[PDB]
Amino acid sequence: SNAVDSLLDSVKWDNKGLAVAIAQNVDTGAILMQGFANREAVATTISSRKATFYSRSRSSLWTKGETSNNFINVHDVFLDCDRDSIIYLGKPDGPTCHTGAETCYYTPVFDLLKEEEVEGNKLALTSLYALESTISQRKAPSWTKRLLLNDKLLCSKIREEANELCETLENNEDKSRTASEMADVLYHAMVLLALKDVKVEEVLQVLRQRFS
Amino acid sequence: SNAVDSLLDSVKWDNKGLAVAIAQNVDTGAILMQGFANREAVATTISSRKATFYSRSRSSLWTKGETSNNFINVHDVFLDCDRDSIIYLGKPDGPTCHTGAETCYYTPVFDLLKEEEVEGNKLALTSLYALESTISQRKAEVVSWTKRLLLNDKLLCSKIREEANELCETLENNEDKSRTASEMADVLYHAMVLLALKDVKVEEVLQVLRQRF
Ligand SMILES: [Zn+2]
Ligand SMILES: [Zn+2]
Ligand SMILES: [Zn+2]
Ligand SMILES: [Zn+2]
Ligand SMILES: [Zn+2]
Ligand SMILES: [Zn+2]
Ligand SMILES: [Zn+2]
Ligand SMILES: [Zn+2]
Ligand SMILES: [Zn+2]
Repeated sequence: SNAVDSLLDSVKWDNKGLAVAIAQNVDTGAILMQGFANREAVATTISSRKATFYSRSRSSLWTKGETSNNFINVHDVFLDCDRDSIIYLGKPDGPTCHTGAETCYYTPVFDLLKEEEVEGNKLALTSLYALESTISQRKAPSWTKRLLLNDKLLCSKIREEANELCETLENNEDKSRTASEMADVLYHAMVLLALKDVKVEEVLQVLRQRFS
Repeated sequence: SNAVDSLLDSVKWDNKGLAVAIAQNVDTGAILMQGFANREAVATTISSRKATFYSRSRSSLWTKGETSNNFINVHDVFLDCDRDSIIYLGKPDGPTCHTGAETCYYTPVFDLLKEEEVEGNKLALTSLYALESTISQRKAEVVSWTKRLLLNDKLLCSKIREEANELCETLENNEDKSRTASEMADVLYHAMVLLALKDVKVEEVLQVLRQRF
């Protein structure tokens, strides 16, 4: 036949002809959105390289961004082990959620359950991006704030911690010391990034582009 | 009624009483696995802090790791905008897939369209972890610019110190942010070569940072 049809024949579609499709940020890992896909949606994602879904309510194919202009440009596609779940790994043109939120996932359940009569949405973030968010909040006196207001102290720390990290290899120190000094390097380097208005995602795009 | 019951009433369950549940590594962002959850599965994930699902084929609740011991320890739970999709954000005790793979997502589709008769599974990786994997592959092979650094500690440490100073210069000398991003990428790359020599994973570094807050 052809290769795409042969692969699509191997997907474990449900009894409506659908699989779960998850869009994920190729540079950061943030989950952008989750929908469903039929044969045509997956084939169209592959051929067009734009994340394409099937709407159960509209009984219709749709492409993220067809109205909003915020397309997800797809770098790769992965099936899970039993072939009923698909990741579209790609780079968003702009906020993925129709609400304007950066991703569709900003409703924290654990926060809802704490004893406090007040609600607040917040994007789901993994550890590296949570640190970036905390530093950005401090920028807008904690020790992070102290480092944001004393350039010379910060740069002295960045050079000092880089040297300490090197010394874990030069003096054959335990790998736990290496991980701890790398954490120190990363933290102070990210305070500098905040001062320069650079996002971690932008740094990771640079690394991707160099190894392209 | 209590807070969990009130929350579960606000989930947009499908006509089998299910929502999609996605387990995601809290430290790295890797998607570990995706299944379905009913009311009881979400309530049990919240109360036990272990990722819990409903099996459509077995019509039964199950907790990831109940046999394999590779539990996913849940740090937070998120709903999507229209409340029919759930992220279990958590830390796995070990590989999530029953096959032994670290995650359930190792079947790349674009490979099957190449020209050689060959197949090769590989974990889905985002940019930072893809670079980590490339360096590890260079370390494993025998007789390349990355390979040069893996085989010369003194050149490598020289570069790390040099690059850290370059990054500082972008602030001290008020350079454009494009320069700062480029120098941070230099710092990251060379540091990650040292991590490879020390057998340290990026995930272990990010765990350290999370634990400090
Ligand atoms: Zn399986
Ligand atoms: Zn599956
Ligand atoms: Zn949304
Ligand atoms: Zn020292
Ligand atoms: Zn240190
Ligand atoms: Zn919505
Ligand atoms: Zn949804
Ligand atoms: Zn699996
Ligand atoms: Zn440089």
